[PDB]
Amino acid sequence: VFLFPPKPKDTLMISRTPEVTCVVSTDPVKFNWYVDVEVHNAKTKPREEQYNSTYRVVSVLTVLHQDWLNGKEYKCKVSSTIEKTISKAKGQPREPQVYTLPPSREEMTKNQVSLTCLVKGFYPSDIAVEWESNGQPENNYKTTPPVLDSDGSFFLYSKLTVDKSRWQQGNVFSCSVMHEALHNHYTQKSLSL
Amino acid sequence: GPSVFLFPPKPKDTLMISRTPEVTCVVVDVNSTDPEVKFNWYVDGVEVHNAKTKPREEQYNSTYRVVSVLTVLHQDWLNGKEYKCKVSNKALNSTIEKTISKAKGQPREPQVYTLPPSREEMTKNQVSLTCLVKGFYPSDIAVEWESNGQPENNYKTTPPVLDSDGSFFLYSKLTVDKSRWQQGNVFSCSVMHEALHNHYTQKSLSL
Ligand SMILES: *[C@@H]1O[C@H](CO)[C@@H](O[C@@H]2O[C@H](CO)[C@@H](O[C@@H]3O[C@H](CO[C@H]4O[C@H](CO)[C@@H](O)[C@H](O)[C@@H]4O[C@@H]4O[C@H](CO)[C@@H](O[C@@H]5O[C@H](CO)[C@H](O)[C@H](O)[C@H]5O)[C@H](O)[C@H]4NC(C)=O)[C@@H](O)[C@H](O[C@H]4O[C@H](CO)[C@@H](O)[C@H](O)[C@@H]4O)[C@@H]3O)[C@H](O)[C@H]2NC(C)=O)[C@H](O)[C@H]1NC(C)=O
Ligand SMILES: *[C@@H]1O[C@H](CO)[C@@H](O[C@@H]2O[C@H](CO)[C@@H](O[C@@H]3O[C@H](CO[C@H]4O[C@H](CO)[C@@H](O)[C@H](O)[C@@H]4O[C@@H]4O[C@H](CO)[C@@H](O[C@@H]5O[C@H](CO)[C@H](O)[C@H](O)[C@H]5O)[C@H](O)[C@H]4NC(C)=O)[C@@H](O)[C@H](O[C@H]4O[C@H](CO)[C@@H](O)[C@H](O)[C@@H]4O)[C@@H]3O)[C@H](O)[C@H]2NC(C)=O)[C@H](O)[C@H]1NC(C)=O
Ligand SMILES: *[C@@H]1O[C@H](CO[C@@H]2O[C@@H](C)[C@@H](O)[C@@H](O)[C@@H]2O)[C@@H](O[C@@H]2O[C@H](CO)[C@@H](O[C@@H]3O[C@H](CO[C@H]4O[C@H](CO)[C@@H](O)[C@H](O)[C@@H]4O)[C@@H](O)[C@H](O[C@H]4O[C@H](CO)[C@@H](O)[C@H](O)[C@@H]4O)[C@@H]3O)[C@H](O)[C@H]2NC(C)=O)[C@H](O)[C@H]1NC(C)=O
Ligand SMILES: *[C@@H]1O[C@H](CO)[C@@H](O)[C@H](O)[C@H]1NC(C)=O
Repeated sequence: VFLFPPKPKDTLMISRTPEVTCVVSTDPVKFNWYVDVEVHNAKTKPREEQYNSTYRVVSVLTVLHQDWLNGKEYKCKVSSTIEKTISKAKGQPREPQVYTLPPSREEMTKNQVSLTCLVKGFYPSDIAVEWESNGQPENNYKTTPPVLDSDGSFFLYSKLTVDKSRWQQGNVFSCSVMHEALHNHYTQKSLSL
Repeated sequence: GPSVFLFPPKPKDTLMISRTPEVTCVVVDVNSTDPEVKFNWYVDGVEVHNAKTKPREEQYNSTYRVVSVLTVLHQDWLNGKEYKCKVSNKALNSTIEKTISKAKGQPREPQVYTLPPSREEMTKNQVSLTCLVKGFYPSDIAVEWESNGQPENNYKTTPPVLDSDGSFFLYSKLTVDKSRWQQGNVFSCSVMHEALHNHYTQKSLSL
């Protein structure tokens, strides 16, 4: 039995649907879901198997945004019985600082440049970062996991890669960050030559 | 029954002829009745006999733990030789074995770029000096920070991250007082990786 938390972007906008996932040979399992009180609205995927001939029943509970965000605990009961609990990390959320950073002058000799988004000082570590230009999203980026900082908050970097030609010619790129301590759960910093 | 775990040398260890890379094999959950165990060590499938095995040590959960350390030739490791630890118990005839080696694939040289703090970050007492290391393979790597010779130990570094082209990148953030930066001090980022010349390069940074 293993209990996973919902995706960051899904809890931070009322339009998404956040979601707790409980993931688990000859005689398979009843799921019970209490929320710090039994709940009945979880859906359950049928048993799919693997190379090792074990079943893998996944169950999915749909959680309320403020429930998950206000710290409510989520209990998965997979039957005797075995348990597992999760909730949001405890503690005063902290607002992230978002800085864009142009490519190194030593990188300008490559045919592709790195645009950097440093996100600093947020808590808890749940966060989504994205990249845009001209309103359309940018595919070619990669974001590092949150890394605990000497001060108990978190940072990460996100690296967007573009042809040098798009950067040289003045195109504007934006780093979009979603975190609960941000006003409207969202901020963006733009970058350009 | 019992479990075996096998741990690689540290990146820094294999990259400097002066250090001592070691592979460590650990047996846990050895039943405390008749707890006589054996280690056998294989490099590329051929047995070797230079490992150094500690006495078994009783743990606080009614089980015994035994640890066996094999010293490794630097170039053996970076050449991808395979290290097998076989662990046998004399009472039950069965055995457990694990295999470790450097990640397979063609090594790729890291690029290192220093990025100064952002202008908006200058309104704070703490500024972040960034070191982007990218395009390297495998992901074993050591990064460090210096200023004016001495070590600068207020930094964090990210796990290697797999990039679109099969290489890895990481960032390393050194945090310093805005005054030290503005007074013009050079700070240096140090990178050790097997695909660097002398397994070592160093980029500097300043106002
Ligand atoms: C037979 O073989 C099968 C298949 O190999 C075995 O199943 C495996 O069992 C392992 C346990 O023995 C288990 O290992 C644990 O893994 C977790 C981490 O799991 C995540 O990451 C794995 C990669 O490391 C993935 O394989 C997992 O599937 C899982 O991925 C995440 O899964 C989430 C659940 O859905 C999903 O989140 C949801 O996403 C949706 C949208 O998709 C919604 O938004 C929803 O709201 C979300 O909740 C994520 O997207 C998904 N992400 C990724 C990147 O995959 C690991 O933490 C755990 O560690 C425990 O123990 C260690 C001890 O050191 C400790 O460090 C931890 O703290 C923790 O206590 C285990 O290592 C395998 O993951 C699992 N394989 C699966 C499930 O595919 C069977 O076990 C075998 N037979 C038997 C008898 O066991
Ligand atoms: C009874 O009590 C015993 C005693 O504790 C229990 O033993 C534990 O069992 C655990 C599982 O059964 C096992 O967990 C695995 O852990 C590894 C990582 O462990 C390392 O890091 C831990 C801290 O998080 C330590 O507790 C561990 O001791 C271990 O430390 C590493 O030790 C290495 C060898 O000494 C060392 O390498 C050397 O280091 C020197 C310098 O010290 C040199 O550099 C040299 O060159 C190196 O060779 C490492 O540095 C050191 N690491 C650190 C961070 O300090 C984990 O990876 C592993 O994960 C498995 O499972 C997951 C999924 O679950 C999977 O994804 C993995 O791929 C892998 O399959 C295990 O989780 C513990 O290690 C172990 N504890 C000890 C102390 O041995 C029993 O379990 C108990 N039994 C009962 C029944 O209760
Ligand atoms: C650590 O290892 C210990 C030693 O392990 C043994 O030796 C190794 C080399 C392996 O072969 C291993 O497989 C061996 O077990 C281990 O200790 C052993 O533990 C098991 C159970 O854990 C014990 O087995 C049980 O023995 C009892 C006692 O039997 C005596 O009493 C009856 C009278 O009541 C006599 O008539 C007998 O002839 C014996 O002299 C049994 O009663 C019991 O049977 C029960 O279960 C069966 C079904 O399985 C039912 O039909 C019965 O009605 C009973 O309800 C078990 O067979 C074993 O005796 C014990 N031996 C020693 C020397 O320690 C220890 O468990 C290991 N520890 C860990 C944490 O793994
Ligand atoms: C233990 O099993 C192996 C493989 O079956 C066998 O070669 C070995 O001889 C056995 N041990 C003894 C003492 O015979």
